[PDB]
Parts: sequence; C-alpha cells; structure tokens
Amino acid sequence: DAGYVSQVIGPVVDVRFDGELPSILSSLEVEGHSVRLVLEVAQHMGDNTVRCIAMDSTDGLVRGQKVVDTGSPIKVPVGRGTLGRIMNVIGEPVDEQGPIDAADIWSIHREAPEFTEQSTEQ
Amino acid sequence: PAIDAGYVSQVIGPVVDVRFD
Amino acid sequence: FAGVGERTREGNDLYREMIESGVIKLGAERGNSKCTLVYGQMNEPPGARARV
Amino acid sequence: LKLPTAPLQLSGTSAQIATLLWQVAAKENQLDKVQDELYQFIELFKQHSELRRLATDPFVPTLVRTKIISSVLKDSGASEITKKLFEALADEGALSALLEVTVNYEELMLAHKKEVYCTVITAEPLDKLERVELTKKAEKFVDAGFKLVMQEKIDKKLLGGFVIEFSDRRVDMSTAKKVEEFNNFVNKLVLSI
Amino acid sequence: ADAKALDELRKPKFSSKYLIQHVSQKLIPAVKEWEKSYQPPVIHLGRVLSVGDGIARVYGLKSVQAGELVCFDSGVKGMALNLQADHVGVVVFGNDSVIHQGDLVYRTGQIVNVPIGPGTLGRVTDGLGQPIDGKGPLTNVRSSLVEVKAPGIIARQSVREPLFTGVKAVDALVPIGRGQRELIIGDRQTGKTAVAIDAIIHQKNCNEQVPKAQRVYCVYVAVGQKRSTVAQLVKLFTQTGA
Amino acid sequence: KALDELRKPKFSSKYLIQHVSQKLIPAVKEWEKSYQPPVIHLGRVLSVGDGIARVYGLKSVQAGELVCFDSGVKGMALNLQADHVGVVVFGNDSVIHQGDLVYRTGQIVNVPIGPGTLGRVTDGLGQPIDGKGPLTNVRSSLVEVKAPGIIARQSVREPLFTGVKAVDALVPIGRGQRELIIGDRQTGKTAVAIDAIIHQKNCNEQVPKAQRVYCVYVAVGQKRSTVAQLVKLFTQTGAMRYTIMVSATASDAAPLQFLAPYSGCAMAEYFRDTGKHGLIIYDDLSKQSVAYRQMSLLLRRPPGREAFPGDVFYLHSRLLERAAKLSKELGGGSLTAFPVIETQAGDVSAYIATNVISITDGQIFLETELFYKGIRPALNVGLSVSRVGSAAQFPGMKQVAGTLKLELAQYREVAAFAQFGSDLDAATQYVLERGARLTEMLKQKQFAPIPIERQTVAVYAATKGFLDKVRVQDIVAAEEAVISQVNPAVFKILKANGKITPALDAHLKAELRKVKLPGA
Ligand SMILES: Nc1ncnc2c1ncn2[C@@H]1O[C@H](COP(=O)(O)OP(=O)(O)OP(=O)(O)O)[C@@H](O)[C@H]1O
Ligand SMILES: Nc1ncnc2c1ncn2[C@@H]1O[C@H](COP(=O)(O)OP(=O)(O)OP(=O)(O)O)[C@@H](O)[C@H]1O
Ligand SMILES: [Mg+2]
Ligand SMILES: [Mg+2]
Repeated sequence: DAGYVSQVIGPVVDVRFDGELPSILSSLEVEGHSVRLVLEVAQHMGDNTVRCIAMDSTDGLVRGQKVVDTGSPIKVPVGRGTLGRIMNVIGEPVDEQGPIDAADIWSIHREAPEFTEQSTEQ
Repeated sequence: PAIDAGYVSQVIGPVVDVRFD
Repeated sequence: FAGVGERTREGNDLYREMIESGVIKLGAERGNSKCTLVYGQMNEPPGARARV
Repeated sequence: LKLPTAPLQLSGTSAQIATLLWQVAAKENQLDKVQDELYQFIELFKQHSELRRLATDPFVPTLVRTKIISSVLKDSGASEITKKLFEALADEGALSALLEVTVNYEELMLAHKKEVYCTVITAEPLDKLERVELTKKAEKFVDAGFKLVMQEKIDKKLLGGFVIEFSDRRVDMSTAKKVEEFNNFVNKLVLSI
Repeated sequence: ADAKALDELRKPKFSSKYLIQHVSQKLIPAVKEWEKSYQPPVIHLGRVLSVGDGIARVYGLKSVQAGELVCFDSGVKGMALNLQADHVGVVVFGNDSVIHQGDLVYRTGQIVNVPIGPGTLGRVTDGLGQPIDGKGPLTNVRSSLVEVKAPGIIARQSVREPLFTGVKAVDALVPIGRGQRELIIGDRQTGKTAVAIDAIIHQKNCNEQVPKAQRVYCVYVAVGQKRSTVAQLVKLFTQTGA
Repeated sequence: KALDELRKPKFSSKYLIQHVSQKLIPAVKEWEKSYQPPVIHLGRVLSVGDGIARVYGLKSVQAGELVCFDSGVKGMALNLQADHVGVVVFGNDSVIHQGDLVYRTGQIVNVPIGPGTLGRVTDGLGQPIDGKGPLTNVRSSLVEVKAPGIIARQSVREPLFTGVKAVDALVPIGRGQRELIIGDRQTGKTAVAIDAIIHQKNCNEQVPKAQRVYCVYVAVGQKRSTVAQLVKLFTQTGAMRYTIMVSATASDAAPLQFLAPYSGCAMAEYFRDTGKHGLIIYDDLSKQSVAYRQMSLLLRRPPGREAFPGDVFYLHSRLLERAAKLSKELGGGSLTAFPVIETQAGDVSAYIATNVISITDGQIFLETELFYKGIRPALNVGLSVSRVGSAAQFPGMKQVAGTLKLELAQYREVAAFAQFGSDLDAATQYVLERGARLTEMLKQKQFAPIPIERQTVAVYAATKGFLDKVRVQDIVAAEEAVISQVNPAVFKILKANGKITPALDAHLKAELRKVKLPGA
C-alpha cells in the first residue's frame, strides 16, 4: 500500500512501491519529513518504481522513508475562500492568515477544454 | 611476496590499471 | 495572480500594494477581495516553480 | 576476514561472484560439490519453464522470487554456500547470471584441479604408439607441472599430422598446412629468382 | 566468458542428480502458492514495462510491424516506432497518465490509417483522422496508409499548369505551378498564414469557375497552433464558404 | 534453444558483488560469530577518486548530511543512489582508501555563526585559518536554510551608502537588495566591493547600534595571497571588526568552494535574524558555479549548456533569495547581497551571467573599454539598472540624480559625432562638454570612500555649472578643492537633516563662489 524512497538525486526522488503503483502526475506525501514535502510522479521507471519531482527541498530524505499515495494529482483549495490569500504550489496558505475556506478542492492537472467549446469573439 | 605485488589489469593508452589482492 | 519564479521582493511589493489600494482586504471583510495571489518564487526548488 | 587466494584472476561483476564463490567453497573445501550443484542448476533451468520465468520475466515481483528460491532450496541436502548464493542472486534478479558465473567458476577450478585441456584434431583414428608419442611433443607447450588432457577429433581436411587446440594457442603440426606453407615459399622465389 | 565456453553447457554435465530430482516435484506447488502475485505471461500480447513523458516501453509484442498502431487497454492508441531486442518502444497518442507500469497492449494489425475520401471534405480532424468538429462520425470515407511511397520519375510529368494564389506578389514574381513544392518561409508574425489562407480562398473562388477537373481542393494542416486559432480559421472558412 | 534466454545477464545493479558478499561470507560455518560489517549507520568506501567517494552502506543517511570518514576528513552525502551513496569530500582525497569506514554524523551541514565570528578568517566549513584560536562566542546553525517568505519581508527603504560616486548617484543601493557587480577580469569589481566595505567603517562610527552594517566578504576561488592582502588591508583600515572573511580559495577542495557562499550567507544571516544590518559580497560567484559544475560532473549528472547542470540557476537562486529586508514583526533586519560575476570578453549572454542577471535587482556593468579611458570605476552608465530606483535613493542626491541621468543619457548619444572637429553645433557642444564634466566628476581613486554628503555637494557643484568654467583635464583636483574650500558646516548639516533644504541651497550656492578653481 505504502512505498518507500529508493533514490534521492537533486530535487528528483525515485520512490519504490511494492504493488499497485500510483499513476503518472499523482501526488505523493512523504511521511516523517520535517517540512511538509509533496512529491509528484513524473514517470514510471520500470521495476515497480516511480520517479518523482519534489515540491520542497530534499535536504533530509532517508532511503526507505515511507511514502504514501494520494491517488490523485496535487489538490489545491480553490474557490471564494482563496481571495486575498496567498496560496502555495501545493495549496497551502503562506499569508499567515489561517487555513483556507474550501468551496471545492480541485486537482491542478487537467485537460485543454475541446475544439468545440471555444469562443471566436474578438 | 604474494601480497604487495599487484598485476597490470588493463591499459588504455597512458592509463594503466593495476589490480591488487 | 500566479507569480511564477520571480523574486520574492516584488511579490511582497505586490501584496503590500494590493493591501493599500483596496484589492486584497484582510480581517473580516476578506469576502470583498477580488484577487488570489499564487506565489512560486525563486526560493523554491523547480518542481514548485514548474507547478505554481 | 581471511580468504584463500584464487588461482587465476578474472573479469568483473560476474567473474567476481565466481571468485567469491571459489574463495568461500575453498574455505569450506566443498570445491567440487558446488560445481556439481551449479551444473544441476544449469540443467534445472534447461528443464522447466517456471524457473527460467524467474530470470527472464521482468514483471515477477522480487518477494515471490525470493520466497520461491528459499522454499525450493530448503531441502534435498543443498550446500549452505549454494543456498545463500541463490538467495542473494534471486533477491536482486541476478538468476540469469548463473550461466556465466559457473563458467568462470569452472575456469577457476580447472586452474586449481591443476588440469589444462587440449584438443588434437587429426585425419585418421590414432593408434596407441601415435598417442603416447603425441603426449611427449604436446607437453613441451605447457609451462609448468600441469595435467594437460588430450581430447581427440577427426577431420578429413588434414592430410595427416596433428593440430593442437589449447583454446588459447594453436600448434598446427599438420601436413595440410605444411604443404600450404611449402607452396607459398616456392612462389616467393620464382617471382624473384 | 566467451561463447566457446558457454555453448558447452547446452550438453548435460551434472554427473549427480540429488538436486534436480527432488525440487522438480516441489517447484510446481511453490509456483502454485504464488499464483495471485503473478501476471499472465505475454508472448504475442504486450505488457507495459515502463512509461514516461508520453513514451511507453512495452515488453512483449512479438509480431508488431514497425509503425503499427498498437492500442493500450486504457483505450489510447500508440505507434511502435523502435523495436528493441527485448522490448518495444511505442509512443502514446494523448494522455500518458492513463498508462501504468503493467498495463496490457494489444496490437491492431494496422499500419497507421486515416479516413480519406470525399466525405472528409469539409471536416476538421485531428492528427489521426478522427473528427473534432463534432457532427457525427465520418461517412463515405475509407482508410489508407499515412506513409505511402512517393510517386517516381515515370509517374510525374512536367509542371505546366499554373496555380493562381490570388496574391499579386506571388502570381507576379514567384509563380506557383500546380505540382510545385513551394516553401513559405520567414520570421514570426510576417504573414505566412496570410499567404496560405489567401491561396486557399482563391482556390475556392476559382473552383466555381473551372469545369469539374481543374477544381482544386485545399487541405490545411495546423501543427502546434492554438485551438482558438484553428477555431478562428474554421469560422473564417465557413463564413467565406471554403 | 531453451538456454538462449539466460545467456546474457540483465543486471538491475552495479555493485552486485557487494550485496552477494554480505550473504556468502556468513555461509562459512566459522564466520557466523559477529563476522559481519554493519551498514545500518556505517559505510564502506567503494571507489575513491577526484574528490568523490562512493560509499556502500549508510542506510539511515540523509541527503545533504555531513558524514565523516575515518581518516578525519569530512564529507557531504549528496547523491543517495539506490545501492550506494555518492559522497563528496571536503578535503584532499589522498587520505581515503577503498574499504575505509564512513561514519555519518546525523547533521545537515553546520557553520558557527554569531557575534564572535567578526574578524575571523574562516573557510566555507567554519574552521578559522587566521591563527587566532577557535571560534568562541558562536553557535552552530544550518548552512542551507529556507529563504524568508512573502510575509517575512517589507519594502526596501533605507539606503546602503557605498562611498563610490559612480554608483551612489546613478545605481543606488538600498539596505536589503541584491546588487550584482558584473564585468571582465581586472575591471574594478572587487575594488567596488572593498570600497563598499570600507565606507561601512567610515559610516558605522556615526550611526547608532541598530543602524550599523556588518560586512561579510566571501572569497571563492581567489588566491590565498589575495585574501592575505585583503586581510592586511582591512586590518590597516581597521574594518576587520565589522568584517567576516569567508575564504575557500583555489587550493581548497571543490565542495568547499561550492559551499563557501552558503556558509557566508549563514554567517551573515545572524545579523539579519537579530535586527542588525548585514552586507554580503559573494565574490567570484562564477568560480562557485565552476566548482559546482566540477562537483556535479564527477557525480555522473548529465550536463547542459557549457556542461553546467540544470539546477545551477537554483544554486544561485536559493543563495541570493536569503538577502532581504525583513519586516518589523521579524526584527527589521536586512542583508544586502553583492554577487560578483566575471564575464569573458563581454559575452553577457553566457549561462551563469544571464542567470545571476535574471535573479538580482540591480546590476553594475563594469566595462574594460571605459576602464582604460581613465574612467575609474569603469561603470557603464547605460546598462546599469537599479530596480529599487528612487525608493531607496538618498534625498538631496535625488534632486540632482535625475539631471545626472538625463545629461549622461544625452552625452551617450552625442558620441559618434565628436570626431569631426570643425562640426560645431553650440548646443550639442554644450551637452558634449557637460557630459565630460560629469564623467570626469565621477572618478575616484581606489580605497578612498567619500561620505554621501560630500558626494551630493560635489555632484551638485557639477550639475549646476560651478565647475563648468574649468577645462576638461583639471576636474580631478578641482573636485577636491571644492570639497575642502567650502565650510565644514555644509556637510555637517546635510548629513543630519536628510535632504538639501531650501534653508541650505542658498548657502552653498554662495560657498561655491568663494572657491578657487585651478582654471578660468
Ligand atoms: N497583406 C496584408 N495586409 C494587411 N495585413 C496583413 C497582411 N498579411 C498579414 N497581415 C496581418 O499580419 C498579422 C499576422 O499575420 P499572420 O498571422 O499570417 O502571421 P504569421 O506568420 O502566421 O504569424 P504566426 O506564424 O506567429 O502565427 C495578421 O493580423 C494579419 O492581419
Ligand atoms: N577607483 C580606482 N582608481 C584607480 N584604480 C583602480 C580603481 N578601482 C580599481 N582600480 C584598479 O583596478 C584593478 C581592479 O582589480 P580587481 O580587484 O577588480 O580584480 P577583479 O577584476 O575583481 O578580479 P581579477 O583579478 O580576476 O581580474 C586593481 O588593480 C586596482 O588597482
Ligand atoms: Mg502563423
Ligand atoms: Mg578580483
């Protein structure tokens, strides 16, 4: 269920899951770190191992630290509750005004809309 | 003189590899 | 405002300028604010600067 | 801590496993037991498909491969050396390196058993005075006190004589190359003289 | 290690049977008790060995043709470009996130097809031929290869008949024949699409004056532009009648 | 044949024998009684070379954790690979052998910071090399720290007076921005930074304790004799009690040169976190990027443009973003960074030069063509930007700085027209000679910082034509005559009141009329 870190090189962390790998672009939470570190799966390496890019600094990562999957991309607090707040990249308040009100919680990765749903109104 | 007498392992131009026991 | 990878100093300048001009409102009148700042400035490692 | 030295040095990353295996089985003096066990595992890979599926398939998890190699090698009087070797080689997916760790182990044991091979290829079946006169001329090519064995092959292309195949040097004492170097030696003089 | 010392293990050389006799009866329940943690072995099928940046390396696929449309079990198609010794490196037509390490890849037996014919005249398709304007699937159309061979030396005649572009400088200085590969080169925002669209509108205008064999049907290929620019070109061609 | 699938090996690892030998050497029956080296908290060196050791073991090590070899030399665990750890070496790698033990220390990289660091010529790791003993009144903080956020900063208000007339008028520097001094070799970059240090010695004895500036000079990749001469110079002026000398020279190992500006930034962030003001000069930052390039290329990382790694923008970004002006809730401290980037024959479109220009607010482009025209400091006034602008410019200097910028802007375009000696225009000649007056006004000898009030008076006397009667060749001494022959009261009240008041601009307008100029 939970996987462990296999390799730390720079801001790129190779996480080894034993069974039922997360998808690409999925958000991974490293448990045991001091600052809340969030990994995003960039690709699958090929031997039950994904290769993630780190949102915070990798200074202080141990090989074997348990990393839990969230089954989704980076979910941010969105909506009317974010107005006047300064959000982080992982959706955290950095304006020191408390937690964010949540209209909805949306994943930051999505599709381009369509060709049909466009506006040619200059 | 078995120990502290290594043999040349490989040679690439001016770069010589010695392997020791 | 999705400030991607600029300096932190100009982000703080924008935050203070929108505090004083009436765009970002703090306190209990926060519901009348009309801007959400998103900052991924130069201090952060490039995953954060790539996804902000 | 105190490992006996291997008789001949070798290459890396598959010959090093054979060097360590010869060192450990020479500390335990089971040097021909584990060679028989590795031969048995080579033919065991040859027999069934569910065992070579543990070495060619990249979608087998390492947990079931480690537990299969432990629960199979639990019994049948297997050596501790071969058991822990196959545990360490199945934990890292290196079961396909068996076929080229055992060859370097055989080269190491052939260096130790103090026995070097050869192959004499001939045109006629050799008679017993041809053979005992062959061993005296072929022993002059080995370089120490060894146990040079003499294999026999028959090939009609030679017009008599013998060619020694030491697998690293070749002595062509045949007549078919004698007449081939004869006809080359004449035509370098007819163009000159 | 060499091959000469490695071929000689193909002959049996054990001279003892205290291992191969006993464990040959133990191995089958040992692989039976881990039947759940397996995956069914792929020979003529394909299993994804790894995936990254829109490129999936597929183990298996013993009978793909180089350039064959493979179709993943996620419903996304692929194209086997390079065939390695042990795996197949396919590309991914679209979202790579719906492909995990361990998916199944089924080959289709099709060198990459696109629907060609009279029925696709007036349609906006994507790079694979599927329509994106959304007025039903393509009717009166047939599939053909995307990588056909170019016609040879006998199969061409001299470029004689002129292609009027409707631009004064093109028809006055650099005149286009009706079989001529002509490059429209320049910098960014200089009017290359302008000359292109002017040529297309002029072939519309001239197609309603020539008798039925000199009618030239344009084709526009938008590679890497915005969806809004292609929608603007669709609205422009529809308000002109092209 | 059924044997062909297992013919060639498919290894998922490189040090496979090192994992096999941790399981075959216990298969000897006599070697089960604690005959095993532990790798839970220890580590064995596999391959040494070129200041890079690859260590098997270290299962509980952290990325960026300072480990210690059993030879005594320390090292930073940088690449945490799947089967080993790529450990850089903070010293000579001649003392390391294959099979040596690596004892991890559990600590991310630490340097002694505090008030006892003042005057201490230290390395990029913390050992003082000046021979005055260890560091006494210090505490051990981290090297790599998180930069302050968006809440933690406030607007750059108070100026940092440099003492150089070419930069205090045109390219003004506030207490808390990052100002780059970019140029070529032997163009005046280190001299501008040293003048910025020595003016803090001239200034700190006139301001209270909360307004003092404690300099930190980070000599990366320089000679040892250059830092010896600079320590001799800072002691000869007496500015060592405000200056910390962080010095990883060219003899020192490549990770020491890599970590020297980070160590210096940690030693200078103590004054920023305690309400004081700090000034740091990462001298020769290009040599720090070169040292990081070498340390990464020996660590098998794929190189990019000019064989630098990808994250070398991040290397200078996370170093420079720690220089800020904190808010009053966090102490009101400041750290003013001064990176120094050397270009090669004016290629400003290089990799590291464009990255540091993209990071920093200002830039001081010193050109090697205008250095030999007699204009020393060699400030190219056209390309130099200061993105605080007049928000942190000295008042009084703001009254004449717009005139100076506009008149030098017209003098920069009057060029390519002065080579025709009969072609008089009598209006382009006036701005053409005015630009020569202002250009030769802004010259300074080195190691001679002028206080800001005398700079404002001296440039007021030139932008208003009180040195317009002299020739173009005698303005270097007429400047000193104007500084000396005025009343000492003018500087004394101009330093105190903050601006040129209407109750002063009639006094020194007349005090320039009782001056003697050596030319008429
Ligand atoms: N002959 C012309 N007369 C007037 N305007 C023109 C002419 N040709 C082009 N333009 C104008 O120039 C602008 C750019 O034209 P166009 O989009 O064709 O350039 P482009 O090379 O396609 O740029 P890009 O390749 O970046 O899309 C358009 O807004 C168009 O209206
Ligand atoms: N105001 C000045 N007046 C006269 N000479 C100066 C002035 N400023 C600098 N110089 C001279 O210019 C030279 C500047 O050398 P500097 O200290 O800039 O070396 P650098 O360019 O930083 O590094 P490198 O030694 O690698 O070129 C010094 O030798 C100094 O004598
Ligand atoms: Mg275009
Ligand atoms: Mg210098």
